[PDB]
Amino acid sequence: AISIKTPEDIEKMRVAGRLAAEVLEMIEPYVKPGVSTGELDRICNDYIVNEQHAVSACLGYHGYPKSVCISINEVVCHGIPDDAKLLKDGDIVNIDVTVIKDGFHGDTSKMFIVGKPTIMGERLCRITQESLYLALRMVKPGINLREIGAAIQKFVEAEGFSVVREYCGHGIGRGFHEEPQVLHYDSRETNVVLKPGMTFTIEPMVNAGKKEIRTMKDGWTVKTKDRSLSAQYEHTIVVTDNGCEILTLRKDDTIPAIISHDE
Ligand SMILES: N=C1N=NC(N)=C1/N=N/c1cccc(C(F)(F)F)c1
Ligand SMILES: [Co+2]
Ligand SMILES: [Co+2]
Ligand code: NA
Repeated sequence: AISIKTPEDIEKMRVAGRLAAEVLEMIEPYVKPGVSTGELDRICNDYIVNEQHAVSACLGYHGYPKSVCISINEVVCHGIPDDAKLLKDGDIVNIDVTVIKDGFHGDTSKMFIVGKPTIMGERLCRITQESLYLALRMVKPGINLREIGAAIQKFVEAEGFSVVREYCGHGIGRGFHEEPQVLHYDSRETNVVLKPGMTFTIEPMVNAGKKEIRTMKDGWTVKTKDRSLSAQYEHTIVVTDNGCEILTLRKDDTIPAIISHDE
């Protein structure tokens, strides 16, 4: 039975979502050729703890050792910040930030392209963000999550890309992952009719090549099986009476925070 957040809960999620977005805005000037992912993670954790007075939800989660996930190129998700891993020209990099503030979580991620983009990296990132945005435009009471997942998948596949099956968006609130699962592809098992006050993420992982993935022996890092590039963007939202409100919007987003479907 899916959680419905109160107005007071939603305001706390606005606060936490803003913090998560602000980590991404803060880190941008540091994402440059030559920086290590270990350094980026320290900058993020110091900011979260010392400036935001918040906590990373990733740190210690199932034993995860770092504060943000940083995934480069063929890494799909859960990449571990490493002092030895240096960013370089052409890399596509996801930074995924989840913070807890006043008991509530905010969860967001974006791609950064380092130095001169490669055209395929830029296209993959663009299509991935566009797939998130088309899903966000669909969210309103009465729509089924199945329709949203199906639409993401059709859009991505038409570009010759694929959707990763093993990971999904999620309800979010006092818990990091709550009901429902938010699949980014069509499934007969999905039957969730949205209601005002539901809060969840949408966070498609899109591969340039085939959909299959592999987890590395570190038990964390996930890569494309074919070593094709993979990209992801994520926002946390609340369903409103006539659409949704994005809780993790950044200045560089190009979709409005409040989406209304009323006349
Ligand atoms: N950073 C995230 N944003 N949305 C998620 N589902 C995220 N997953 N995060 C993690 C972070 C560390 C470990 C794991 C785990 F699932 F592998 F345990 C998941
Ligand atoms: Co996330
Ligand atoms: Co998430
Ligand atoms: Na990637």
